[PDB]
Amino acid sequence: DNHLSIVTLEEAPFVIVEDIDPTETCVRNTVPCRKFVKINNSTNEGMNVKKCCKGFCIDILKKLSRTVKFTYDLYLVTNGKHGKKVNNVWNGMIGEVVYQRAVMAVGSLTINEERSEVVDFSVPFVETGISVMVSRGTQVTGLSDKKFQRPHDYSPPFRFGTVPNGSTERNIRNNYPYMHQYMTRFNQRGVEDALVSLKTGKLDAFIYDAAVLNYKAGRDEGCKLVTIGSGYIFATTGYGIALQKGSPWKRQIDLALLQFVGDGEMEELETLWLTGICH
Amino acid sequence: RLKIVTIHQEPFVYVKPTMSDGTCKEEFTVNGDPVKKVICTGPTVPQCCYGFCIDLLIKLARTMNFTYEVHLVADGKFGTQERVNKKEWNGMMGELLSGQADMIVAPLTINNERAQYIEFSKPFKYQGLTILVKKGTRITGINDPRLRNPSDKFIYATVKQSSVDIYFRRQVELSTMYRHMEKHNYESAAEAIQAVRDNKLHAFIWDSAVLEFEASQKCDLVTTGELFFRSGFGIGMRKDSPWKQNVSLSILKSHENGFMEDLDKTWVR
Ligand SMILES: N[C@H](Cc1cc(C(=O)O)nn1-c1ccccc1)C(=O)O
Repeated sequence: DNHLSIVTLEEAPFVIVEDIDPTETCVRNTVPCRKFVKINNSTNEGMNVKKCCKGFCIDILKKLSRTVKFTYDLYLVTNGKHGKKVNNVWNGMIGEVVYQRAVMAVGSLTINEERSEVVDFSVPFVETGISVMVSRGTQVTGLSDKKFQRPHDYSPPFRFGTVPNGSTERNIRNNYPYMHQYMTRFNQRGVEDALVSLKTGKLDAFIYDAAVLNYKAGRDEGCKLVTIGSGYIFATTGYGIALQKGSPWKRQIDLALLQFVGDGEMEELETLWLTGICH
Repeated sequence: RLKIVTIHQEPFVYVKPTMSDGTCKEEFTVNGDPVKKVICTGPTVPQCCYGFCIDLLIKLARTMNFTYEVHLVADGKFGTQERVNKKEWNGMMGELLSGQADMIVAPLTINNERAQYIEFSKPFKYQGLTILVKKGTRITGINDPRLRNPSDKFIYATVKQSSVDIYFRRQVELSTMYRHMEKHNYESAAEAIQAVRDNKLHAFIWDSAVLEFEASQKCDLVTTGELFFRSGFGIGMRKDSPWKQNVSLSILKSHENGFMEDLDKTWVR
């Protein structure tokens, strides 16, 4: 069969969600996408709500639907974000795949070792990694900067942090145990939350997904928040489409993606959705 | 016992003579870490091989527990597809599909072309293409007049039978540049680079992981800085090799471990 259940997850600019045109039709570069929305927090009952979905990865999904020739029913993930193995039961987009509720997941989904053991990932279609955002003028190499691994070796000690309970926190917890302990008192609510702490001099550095920090830096008013050079990014990797283990679609999807980076169609999407006004 | 092929390409593979008794010269880094060296046969004396890929081959050999023999690619090329009618691949690619190599460990660029016939691991290095010029020569980058307009007063080329030659040949809009280049391409990056130091070549279009490293050592040279295209290096294996999935699992692990990071501090940065 070539009709496919695809899960995604809102995260501008990669996936951007809008209510339906009131009319009930998703016009423009938006595609239909349903979302199962709960009735209250103490029942499993809900309704499937209709929304419209656009963005960098949605444009990807379009080209793949045309090149690889499938159709799809896109929905958004209600329980979890990208996918975390909680007591060995994945949630997120990964979990919708592993438990065969979707056959592929399209989104800002990072490719990591743990996920690859249970899903198959297409070739990466955008570079990401773990990166550092600072206010222009702060001198920082990258995550493995000594000003991060031994913070009290500098006076004043740097104030940096990340948004906990993600992959950045976990990766750091394993690789830099004492960096994890110290930056805990500097955990942030989210990205827009931590940008302001950067700009008001509360925080010295922000360690997070590199595509997301680049996109923020591009569209930062005054162009004063900046990320480190791409060469100092830690655990470099990328966003990819998750499929099922053994998926017969991975081959045509890989070829299709590498074709889009080859013939320029990917750089165009990047410039369309990702490239901003700074630099 | 896997037959690994590879290719001279600093800083990923240094290829250095053997000592008298057939051993490799023991070496450490200025950080006090041992410089692993493996014997690699090629154009047909055995030699000493080391660098970024080489450490990476050793991690893979240990992680997945295999033994190996390394050799340098017969024709010294990366590999493009040529007509004979049948078609065939040259360089490391042709050897991988002929069975002369069980796995390519090298700065092999991942592209749709190659990926049609072989399997790639997930990328072990993220990089792109840039331009290398002799300092003194000052072009604005990929869209510089003296580059978009071709003429034998300012000669620029890439490397024969490589992903960059493919890239400039697949795209109808790059036709003029490519028509200029195929009259000038070099058989190897060391030659092409040594030309820019001899003024014989003016702009080298090559892999930034390599060109950026040559600027930081050979200070008579420099690149543009602008990355006009981005690409990744993968391990190459035959279609359905037992190894493909554990190989790339091992590449992801080494990224998150900081192992790749330590290779960058050893070889690239
Ligand atoms: N795409 C997200 C991953 C993203 C969120 C987290 C976090 O919230 O900490 N950081 N990253 C990231 C960690 C390493 C490499 C690249 C990205 C995902 O799929 O989890």
